[PDB]
Amino acid sequence: MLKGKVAVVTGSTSGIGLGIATALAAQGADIVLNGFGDAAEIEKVRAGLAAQHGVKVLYDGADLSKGEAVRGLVDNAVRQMGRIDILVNNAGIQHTALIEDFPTEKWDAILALNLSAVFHGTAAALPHMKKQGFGRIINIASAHGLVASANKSAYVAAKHGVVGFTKVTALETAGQGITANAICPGWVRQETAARELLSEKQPSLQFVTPEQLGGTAVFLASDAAAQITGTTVSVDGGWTAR
Amino acid sequence: MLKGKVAVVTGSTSGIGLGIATALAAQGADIVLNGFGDAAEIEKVRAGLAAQHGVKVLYDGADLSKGEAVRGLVDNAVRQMGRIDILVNNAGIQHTALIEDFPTEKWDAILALNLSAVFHGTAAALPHMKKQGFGRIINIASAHGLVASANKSAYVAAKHGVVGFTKVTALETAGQGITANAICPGWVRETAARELLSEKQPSLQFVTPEQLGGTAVFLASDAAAQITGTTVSVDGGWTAR
Amino acid sequence: MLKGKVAVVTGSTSGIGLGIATALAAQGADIVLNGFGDAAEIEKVRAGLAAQHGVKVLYDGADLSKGEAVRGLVDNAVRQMGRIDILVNNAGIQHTALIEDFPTEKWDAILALNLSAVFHGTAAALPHMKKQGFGRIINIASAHGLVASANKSAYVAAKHGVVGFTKVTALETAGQGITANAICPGWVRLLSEKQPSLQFVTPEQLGGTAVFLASDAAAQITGTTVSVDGGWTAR
Amino acid sequence: VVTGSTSGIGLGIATALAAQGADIVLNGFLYDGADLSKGEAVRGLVDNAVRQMGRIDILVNNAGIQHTALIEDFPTEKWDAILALNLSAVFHGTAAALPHMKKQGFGRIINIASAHGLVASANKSAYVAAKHGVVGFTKVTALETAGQGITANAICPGWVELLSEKQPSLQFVTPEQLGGTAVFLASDAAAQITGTTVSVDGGWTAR
Ligand SMILES: NC(=O)c1ccc[n+]([C@@H]2O[C@H](COP(=O)([O-])OP(=O)(O)OC[C@H]3O[C@@H](n4cnc5c(N)ncnc54)[C@H](O)[C@@H]3O)[C@@H](O)[C@H]2O)c1
Ligand SMILES: NC(=O)c1ccc[n+]([C@@H]2O[C@H](COP(=O)([O-])OP(=O)(O)OC[C@H]3O[C@@H](n4cnc5c(N)ncnc54)[C@H](O)[C@@H]3O)[C@@H](O)[C@H]2O)c1
Ligand SMILES: NC(=O)c1ccc[n+]([C@@H]2O[C@H](COP(=O)([O-])OP(=O)(O)OC[C@H]3O[C@@H](n4cnc5c(N)ncnc54)[C@H](O)[C@@H]3O)[C@@H](O)[C@H]2O)c1
Ligand SMILES: [Mg+2]
Ligand SMILES: [Mg+2]
Repeated sequence: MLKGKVAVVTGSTSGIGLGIATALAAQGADIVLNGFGDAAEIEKVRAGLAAQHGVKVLYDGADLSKGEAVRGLVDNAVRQMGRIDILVNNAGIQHTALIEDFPTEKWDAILALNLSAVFHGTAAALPHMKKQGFGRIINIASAHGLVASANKSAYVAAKHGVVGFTKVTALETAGQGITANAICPGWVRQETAARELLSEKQPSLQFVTPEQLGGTAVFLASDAAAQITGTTVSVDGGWTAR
Repeated sequence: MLKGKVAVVTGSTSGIGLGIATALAAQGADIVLNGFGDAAEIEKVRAGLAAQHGVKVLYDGADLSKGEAVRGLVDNAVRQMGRIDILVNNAGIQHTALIEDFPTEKWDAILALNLSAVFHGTAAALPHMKKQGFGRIINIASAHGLVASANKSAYVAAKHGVVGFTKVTALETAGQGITANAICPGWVRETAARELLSEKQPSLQFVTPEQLGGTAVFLASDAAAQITGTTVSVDGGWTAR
Repeated sequence: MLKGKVAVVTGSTSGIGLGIATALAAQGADIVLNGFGDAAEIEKVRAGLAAQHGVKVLYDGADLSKGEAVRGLVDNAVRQMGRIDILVNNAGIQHTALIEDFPTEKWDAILALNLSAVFHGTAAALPHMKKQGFGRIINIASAHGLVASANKSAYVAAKHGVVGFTKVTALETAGQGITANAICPGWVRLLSEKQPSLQFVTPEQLGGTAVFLASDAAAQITGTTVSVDGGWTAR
Repeated sequence: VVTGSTSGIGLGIATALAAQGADIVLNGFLYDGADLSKGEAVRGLVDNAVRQMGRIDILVNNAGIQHTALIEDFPTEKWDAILALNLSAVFHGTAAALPHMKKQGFGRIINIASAHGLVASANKSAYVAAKHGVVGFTKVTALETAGQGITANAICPGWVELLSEKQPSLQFVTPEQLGGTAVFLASDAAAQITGTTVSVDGGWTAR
C-alpha cells in the first residue's frame, strides 16, 4: 500500500495517466491530477477518486509545455499535499510525417512536452525527495523509447531521450532511497480489425490497458522495487522481443 | 492474489529461489520446492511454509542437470498438485576463470543447468499452460544476461541465452494467456559491503530475495498480462551505466 | 573510394569531426567543413586538405544551434558543391551538473545542437539523397547514447534521442540506397572508470569507421549503432 | 582462420580476407576439416593453424546450424546440436586462440552471430538462444583482452519480397558485404572496437 504518500501524475485527466492516478489512489496515496479536457468532467473525476478511495485529490491545470509551470506543479504539490513521494511524468503528444515534411513547430512541441517536461518535473522533485529519503520517478516512455517506427521521428527521439534521462536520474540518486524507471507501453486501447492493426507491432494481438499500466506503476512505487532503478519496464505484449 | 494457482520454483531450498517461493506462497499459491540440502532442514522449510501460508507445499529434489529430470519435475508437479500455472527457472551455478583456463567440464555444466534446464522445464510446462489458457514462466537470469564481466564467460553466455530463449517463449505463446519474462538480478546478499558493491552496483545496496520474490509476484499478477518477452532488471543501477 | 561524392561534416574544424572530414577527403570525397575556432587555423586546415588530397574543400561557419542555419548549410552545400552524398552530424557541446542544478539554458542549448541539429540537417539532406537514389547519414552520438553517467542528463538524453532518430531515419529511407547509422565513441583525448582498454579512442579510428559506413560493404548496415568505446558498453 | 568457410558467408569472409594479403585456413565439410561439433577438433584446428601457418591473428567463428519447431516439440537432440556448434564451438575456438594472440600482442576474434543474438523469432529457441549466448561470450572475451591488442566483436546478419517481415530494406545482405565488414573489424581502425555487435540487417533490429 501507499497510505500517507503523495503522487503527482502529469496528464492524468484521461487515458493512461488517469489509469495510473486511479491505481495509486486505490493504494491509499493522495493524488494531484493534471491535464486538460472538460472542467466539469475533470472535477467529477477528482471528487470521485477522493470519495471512492478516501484520499485527498487536487487538480493543478499547469501547462506542461512551459518549464516553469512544470516546476511549479511539483513545488505546489509539496506546498499543498505536504510532500511528494511519486512523480509520474506521463503527458505526451504525437505527430506523424516523413522527416523532411515534419514541421519544426511540431518537432519542438513534442520535444518540449514528451522530453523536456520530464527534465523540469524531475529537477523540481529531486530536492524534496532527497530530503525525504524517499522518491519514485516513473516516466511513461514507450516501446519507441527502445525501438523505432517510420514517420514518428520526433516522438521516437523524445522517448529515447526519456529512457536516457531516466538512467541519469537513477545514477544521481542511487542509494538515496529514490529510484527512477521508465514504463514503455505498446499499443493501448471489430475484433478481427483490432487484431489486424496490432499484428504489425504487438505479437500478443492484445491491447495494453490503463489498469495494467497503473498496476505496473504501483509495483514500481512499492518497497519490493527499492532496488529497481534506471531501467525500463516494457508492457508491449512482445513488441520489443522480436 | 494467486489462490488456486500452482507455482514450481527450481532451486528454492535456499537463497533467491526460497525468497520467490515464499512470496508466492504468501499470495496463496500452492508451491513445489526444488533443490538440494539437508533432509531435516528442507522438511522444516517445506512444512513451515505450508503451515504459515495455508497452502500445499511439495518438495521434489530432482537434479536439474539432467533434461529428463527437469521435465519430470514439471510432470510430477502437475501429477501431485493437479496443474502448473507458474514456472520459475531459478537454479544456477557459477565458475570464474579466464577463457583459456576455463575447464570444459565447467562450461558444459553451466550451460546444462543455467540454460538447457530452462528449455527443458519450459517445454514440459507449455502443453499444460496452453491447455489451461494461462501460464507464467519467470526465468531468473542476471545482470550478466544483459552485460558482462571478466572471468565468467559460461555464466554470461548462459544468462544471455536465457534472455533470448525467454523472448522466443513469449513469441510462441503470445495472446494465449501465457507470458514469459526474465528477471535479471544484480548483487544479492557496512563500509566493506559498500566497497564490494561499488564496482557494479551504484545504489551500494544489495538486492534481496524478498524483493525478487515481490518482482515474481508482480509478473504473475494480472497487471502483467501484457508484459512478455522482456527483462526486469533489479540491479540497483548496475545496467544503467 | 568516394570520388565524385560530397560530404558535409558538422563540427569538423577540430577533434572527431576533423578526423572524419580528413579520412573522407583521403577517399576522394569533396568536403564542406563547419564549426568554430580560429579563422586562420580553419583556413589552413581547409586549404591544406584540398591541396593534400586533391578535392574541393569549402568552409561554412553556420551556427548549428539554429534550425534554419542547419538547413542552410546543407542546401548551400548542394548549391556550391553540386550534390550531397554524405552527411556527418557531429557537432556537439557538453555541460555537467546535478539535474536539480542543471540550468534550463544549458539543457536547451544541448538539445538544440546535440539533437535538434541532427533533425534539421537530416530533413534538409533527405530530399536530395532520395532523388539521387543514394545517401549516407552518419550521426556521431556517444556511448552515452546507449548508457548513462551521473551529472550529464542533457547530453545523455540528447545522445539517446540521436540514436532513436537515427533508427527512424533508417526506416523512412529503407531500400532507397540510403542508410542512417550512429557511431557511439567512448573517451577521446583515470580512464579506468568507463573505458576498460585504458586506451583513448582517436579521431583517426573514428574517421576510418565513418569511411566504412560510407563504403558499399556497409550498404545494408542501417538504423544501427557502432560502438567504438574499448569495452565501455560491454560491461 | 575461418570456420564453416567451405561455402556461404564463411567463404565470403574467407575471400575478402584473402584480397587483403592474410594467410587463410579454411574449414568445413591451408585447409582443415575438423568437426567443430567436437570441442576436441575445434581446439585442434586452431593450434594446427599456428603449427602449419606460423601464427594466427584473425579467428572467425562462422559455423552454425538451424532447426525450427515449437519449444515443446523441439527435439533435445537438435537443441543440443544447435547449441554444440552455434555456441560451444565459439568457446572452444576462442579458448585455443587467446594464449597465442595474447603472446603475439595482437588479435582479432570475429564471431558471426545473427540478428537473433539481439532479438528473437518464434520457433527458433535453440538458435536464438545460442546466438544471444555468442553475443554475451563475445563481450566477456573483450573485457578479458581489453588493452592487450586483441578485440572481440560479433557480426549479426539479417537474411543472406520474402524479407518484408524482418527486413524493411527488402534487400538481402551479401557474403562480401559481411566479408568487408569482417575486413573492417580486422582493420587497424577498429583497434578500439571491442565487445560489441555490428548489425548488418537492412534495418531488422531498428524496429
Ligand atoms: N496511446 C498509446 O497506445 C501509447 C503507446 C505507448 C506510449 N504512450 C505514451 O503514454 C502517455 C499517455 O498517452 P495516452 O494514450 O493516455 O494519451 P492521452 O491523450 O489520452 O492523454 C494525454 C494527457 O496529457 C495531457 N496533456 C497534453 N498536453 C499537455 C500540456 N501541454 N500540459 C498539461 N497536460 C497536457 C492531457 O490533458 C491528457 O490528460 C504519453 O506520454 C504517450 O506518449 C501511449
Ligand atoms: N546471488 C546473486 O548475487 C545473483 C546475481 C544475479 C543472478 N543470480 C542468480 O540467482 C539464482 C539463485 O542463486 P542464489 O544466489 O540464490 O544461490 P543459492 O545457492 O542460494 O541457490 C541455488 C539453489 O539451486 C539449487 N540447485 C543447484 N544445483 C541444482 C541442480 N542440479 N538441480 C536442482 N537444484 C539445484 C540448490 O539446491 C539451491 O537451493 C541463480 O540462477 C543465479 O545465477 C544471483
Ligand atoms: N571523449 C570525447 O571527446 C567524446 C565522447 C563520445 C562522444 N563525443 C561526441 O563527439 C562529437 C565531436 O566532439 P569532440 O569530442 O571532437 O569535441 P570538439 O569540441 O573538439 O569538437 C566539437 C565541434 O563542434 C563545433 N561546434 C560547437 N558548437 C557549434 C555550433 N553552434 N555550430 C556549428 N559547430 C559547432 C566546434 O566548433 C567543434 O569543431 C560531439 O558530438 C561529442 O559530444 C565526444
Ligand atoms: Mg526489436
Ligand atoms: Mg555498462
